[PDB]
Amino acid sequence: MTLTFDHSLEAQWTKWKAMHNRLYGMNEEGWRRAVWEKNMKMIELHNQEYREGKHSFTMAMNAFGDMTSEEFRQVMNGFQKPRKGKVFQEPLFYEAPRSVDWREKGYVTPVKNQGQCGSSWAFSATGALEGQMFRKTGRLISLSEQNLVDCSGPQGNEGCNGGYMDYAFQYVQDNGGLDSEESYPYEATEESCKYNPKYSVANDTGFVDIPKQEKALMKAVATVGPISVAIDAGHESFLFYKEGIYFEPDCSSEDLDHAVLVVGYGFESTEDNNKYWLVKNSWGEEWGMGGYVKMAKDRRNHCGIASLASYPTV
Repeated sequence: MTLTFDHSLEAQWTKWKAMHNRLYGMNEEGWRRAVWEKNMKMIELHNQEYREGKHSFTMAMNAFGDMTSEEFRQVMNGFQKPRKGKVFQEPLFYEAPRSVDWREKGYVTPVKNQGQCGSSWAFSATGALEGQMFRKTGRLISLSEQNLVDCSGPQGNEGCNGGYMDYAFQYVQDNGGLDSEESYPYEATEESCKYNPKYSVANDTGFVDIPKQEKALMKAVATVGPISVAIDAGHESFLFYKEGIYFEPDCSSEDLDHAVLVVGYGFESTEDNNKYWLVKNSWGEEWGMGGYVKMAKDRRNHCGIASLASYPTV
């Protein structure tokens, strides 16, 4: 029987399923639609509250609309471990610009999509290494997350069950290279290692860990390039984020669960209320602002953005 559904959403539901290539099993469509309508109501309430001045950002339905919290746990996976990188050397007699955006200088590849695999650690790492290779050579090449997923087990990563950016940077050093995305395309599943040195386009000399301070993170973003970070993304407000400065009162500066890439920072209004980090995600361009999110900056390390920050040296 029809589990108390909103008749006015039927067409949208039919269209959403097609857009997202859903083909549901026996007796699956009903409870899935119920998940979707509950998320729709949650999004609409939040956005109405936004109209009433209660939030700094809006939400929108996306490809996560039918997912159970348990499936969402498959895509997340949390981050802790010794800090083994080289020491970040604070820039001396230096004030960083008021805004930075490395996309404007060619350091950033297009937004990618991790799919139904807990591999954001690999996307964060490739983004940071893409940035440094570009800094060093002036050439931007998208790098293979699949290469990291399949091959960096020895370094401590766990494929689609999670991993750490510094472990990925370590693998690249140990391995003597990393293949391009084109040569070693993304499958969103862990498979046997197929690294081929012929197709290596990147290398690293180790990595640098940034102190757990947003001021240090700002100096790093200003002087280095894109920075790998982990955040508490484990809230529906982030899952369905659409536009604006993300601020979630329940966000933890610990309990990190999702790796992303800081590509810059800025200030939406003047200069303590409305500063933001510009963050590249790996949930596709449909999510957020073309795949990006502005995360609250200088608000007591909101969502832990500065708690696990690093970059590779090339």
